[PDB]
Amino acid sequence: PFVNKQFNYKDPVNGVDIAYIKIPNAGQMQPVKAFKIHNKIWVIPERDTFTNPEEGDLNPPPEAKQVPVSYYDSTYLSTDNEKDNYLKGVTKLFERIYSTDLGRMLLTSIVRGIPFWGGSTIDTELKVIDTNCINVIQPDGSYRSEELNLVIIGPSADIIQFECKSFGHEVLNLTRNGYGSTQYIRFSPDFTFGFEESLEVDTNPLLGAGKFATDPAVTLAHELIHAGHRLYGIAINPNRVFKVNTNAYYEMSGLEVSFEELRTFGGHDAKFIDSLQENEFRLYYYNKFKDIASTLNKAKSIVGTTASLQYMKNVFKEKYLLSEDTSGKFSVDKLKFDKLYKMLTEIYTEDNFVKFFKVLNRKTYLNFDKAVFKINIVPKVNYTIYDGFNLRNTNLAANFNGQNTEINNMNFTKLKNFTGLF
Amino acid sequence: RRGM
Ligand SMILES: [Zn+2]
Repeated sequence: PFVNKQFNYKDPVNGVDIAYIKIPNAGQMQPVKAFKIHNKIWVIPERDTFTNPEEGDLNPPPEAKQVPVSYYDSTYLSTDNEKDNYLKGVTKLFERIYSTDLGRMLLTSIVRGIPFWGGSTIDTELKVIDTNCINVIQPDGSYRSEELNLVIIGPSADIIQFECKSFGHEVLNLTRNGYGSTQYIRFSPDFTFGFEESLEVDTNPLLGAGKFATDPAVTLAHELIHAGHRLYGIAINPNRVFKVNTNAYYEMSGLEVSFEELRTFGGHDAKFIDSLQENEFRLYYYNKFKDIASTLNKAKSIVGTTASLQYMKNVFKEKYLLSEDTSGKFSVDKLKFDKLYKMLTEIYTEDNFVKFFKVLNRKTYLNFDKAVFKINIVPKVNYTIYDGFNLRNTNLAANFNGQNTEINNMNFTKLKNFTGLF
Repeated sequence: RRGM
């Protein structure tokens, strides 16, 4: 299993994989109880009022001031039972993802994607960037710095606004300069979204109530794909967007969708990024990897005593799949770069995960959400690592009957309809 | 991010 411990939220802290921690939000905060479910990966069963100090209010603004696709509930994830269920739900989803060859590949890439040690101001020394760490309270009450790659945390005010968040740098654009940074994914396994089986209905903002439910493992995988891009510092600048001209409803509102999202979904959506611009990005990141190779060559000493210089050099030699010559100099091989870049951007896509999970899912990112449902994937009678909602040897096994909210209505509670609100 |  990906997670070797079936944690309970109430398990006593041990200062190792169950501990109170603080994140580098450049601000103050009370320690929060977190769980390390795998090497380099932690889960914080709390609403995210930490990564952004300006987003500490969970209370919903006045009803006359709320947008379209959003859902508020300041009480969600405030009790121990909810946190226990959150932890178990997120864990089950990691196992579902890991059970597929593609998920195993993606998770392996994420674990190997340690954020680059580029915090030193002296190019002859390698130093870790402290915002890619968390401070863990040890048994003696002292804090120890631990590097990590991924943190799954509860959503902020808008419960359904799932997304990757990471701490930036004063000058370096960590998610776009090949370096990478610790990723905090705002996510919840307790809600899911409804979509429509007919393409003409799903991509229309005036039709459909959301008959089918998105499998939450796909939603998490989508975020993990973004995390992968960001951990390897190859995320596409959000200012690079596709001025949608394939959907009259998007067009009439001048809606734009970032290339990063189209790339992440994959399938035909990825084709909206023309060859010229795609080549531009590839060359850009190829160069970024070259800088990392050179920075490693200029490194003559390492800061800290946790790991040795040769160890960290090998860590990044493996992450970026660099080549080493006779003198021990590092360099980027075009074939290996192209292979890794392609793996992270074309192999790991939402569309491909749908093929592995054998579930029904939106056919394109360019659609309109229909509704949000409350769910509970923790009980095996509701959802399993192997079949998600479509339980084998039951009436829900075929035709995605488990995702059919009308047939499997006992597993879904519609909280809000979005159709017509655009 | 999920999107529209
Ligand atoms: Zn996204």
